[PDB]
Amino acid sequence: RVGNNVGFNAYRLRTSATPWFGVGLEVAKVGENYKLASTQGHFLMEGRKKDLVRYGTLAEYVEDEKFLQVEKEEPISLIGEYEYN
Amino acid sequence: YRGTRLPWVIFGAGLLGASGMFALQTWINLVEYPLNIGGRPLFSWPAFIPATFEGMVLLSAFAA
Amino acid sequence: SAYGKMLEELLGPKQTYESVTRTIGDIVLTPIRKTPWGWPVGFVIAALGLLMYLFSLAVLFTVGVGVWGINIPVAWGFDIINFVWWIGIGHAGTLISAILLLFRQDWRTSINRAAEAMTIFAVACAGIYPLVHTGRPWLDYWMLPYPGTLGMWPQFRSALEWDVFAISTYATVSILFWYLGLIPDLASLRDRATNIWVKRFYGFLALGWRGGARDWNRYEVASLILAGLSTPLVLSVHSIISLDFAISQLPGWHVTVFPPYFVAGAVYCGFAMVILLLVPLRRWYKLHDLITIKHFDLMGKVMLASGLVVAYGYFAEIFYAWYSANIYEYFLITNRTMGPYAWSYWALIVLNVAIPQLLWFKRFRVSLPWLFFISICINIGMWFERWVIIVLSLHRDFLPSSWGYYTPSVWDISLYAGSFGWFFFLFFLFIRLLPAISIFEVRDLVHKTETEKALA
Repeated sequence: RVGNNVGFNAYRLRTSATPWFGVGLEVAKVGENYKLASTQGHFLMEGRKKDLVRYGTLAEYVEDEKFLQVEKEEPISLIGEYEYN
Repeated sequence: YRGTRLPWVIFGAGLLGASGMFALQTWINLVEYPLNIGGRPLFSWPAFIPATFEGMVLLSAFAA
Repeated sequence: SAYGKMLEELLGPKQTYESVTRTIGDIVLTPIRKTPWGWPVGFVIAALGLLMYLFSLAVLFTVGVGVWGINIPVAWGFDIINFVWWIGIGHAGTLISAILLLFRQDWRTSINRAAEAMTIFAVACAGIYPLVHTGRPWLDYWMLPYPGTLGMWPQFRSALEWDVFAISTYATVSILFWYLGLIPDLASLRDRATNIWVKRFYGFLALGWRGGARDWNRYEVASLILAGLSTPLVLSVHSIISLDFAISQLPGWHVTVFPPYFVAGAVYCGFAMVILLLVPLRRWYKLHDLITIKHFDLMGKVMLASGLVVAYGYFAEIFYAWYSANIYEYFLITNRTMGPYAWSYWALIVLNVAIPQLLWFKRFRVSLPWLFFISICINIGMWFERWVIIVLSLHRDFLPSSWGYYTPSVWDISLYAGSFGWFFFLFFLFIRLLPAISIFEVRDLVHKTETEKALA
């Protein structure tokens, strides 16, 4: 009842001689719109590096360990502070 | 007639609905079950005022 | 005199106390099946809209809150765009009934009850969304403080907890200030009924009114203080409703100028609904001698004095988005002007900053077809403002991996378009059962016009 009609059975395209890749494909779109439920949405780091996954390279990590840790002062917070001992 | 004594019972019941609602949220957040809700302080002196204001407007208009 | 020339522009050619009463005592106290057509074939279209209301609620309670098309980024869709809209409408019904009573102005007397009763029925359709947009509506009593055998109390740090204190106060204060403004009129309807069980109905609502020399002084102080309490109330009710966006750290939501711009937006969209409901009440119901064109000339100006604080709020939200050197509020400008819902911010500037600038010219204010077209353009435009603030700022925020779209389902449309049923089911009941325009407040401004004509 779960995988009963999740479409595109890709097993009916193999050949048993080219079972993993073949170069005889004709695409020829015959459809207009499909649902294609994906969870993410935007697949681009919209300039929001330093808040999303920060990247670098070992070429610039051996020369400066804290090369992507931004040096920011202690942010002011009006809303108290609780201790978790 | 020489004036009505109604504005004094509106204010008396409006000060009772303001000091009775600010003293309810403070009691709810300090004495009776104080919660660490959001890292915010227990006596959040703001966020108690928009609910003791409408306790002042409500109790006054009930006595108006 | 210069004071008589502004009183005589609010009333007809010649009116006495029994004429202003008979004009309003004939839209009421006319017999059933003598009631004018257009009411029953308007009350049926309003009742069929209510059957869509109670069926979109019975489908919502039974199936779930997720028949609304609300996503996880944008969990607040039509249910809150229409809550802030419907409660926004009700705010300029008390600016007429209460805030203008502070200014002792007299262009409020004819439009008093047709706006004060317009508030209540725009709260009866706005007080339901915070009671029904919750996923578990049956536990909505948990947002009230009560000793309840488990030590939990409501939070009193979230504006959804101030809403249930603003909406519930706004309801039971704009109801009492409206029922206060009716006891003298329901005494006029009782004394002029000449029908037992109709005179008893209004005689029971108008408790013992009696007129009275001292009963009128106690009324003038109760009505002034209530007007002086419903002035900071509605300045705070749509400011508290403003704070269920401004206490959130979202880029398009944490705009600090939301309180004096949501209030300015509520008075903006509200007068549009007042005009949309009075051009028919002035034309169909023969109230040309009471709701004169000077009332619409001045409502079009107060709808303009508020629409420019909204058209300023669209700039104090664009500028200080840019003036904030954030990546996330820079994107806010490039998500409303550009982006997938770009047309929402452009069917907003056109409908609040471009089309309703015609209220500047008296040519487009006295002319009711333009004032009725600008009011349509504001009610739709001020709905798109509540869509830009809520959905256009939720569906694209921090963390690009959490960007939704919110195409509203049929049960958002069949609940909002059915909410106008619950509005007009009560608004057509109010017209027929109660005086659709104040009687003693229009007895005054007739006694005030003769008092000014006496000196001249």
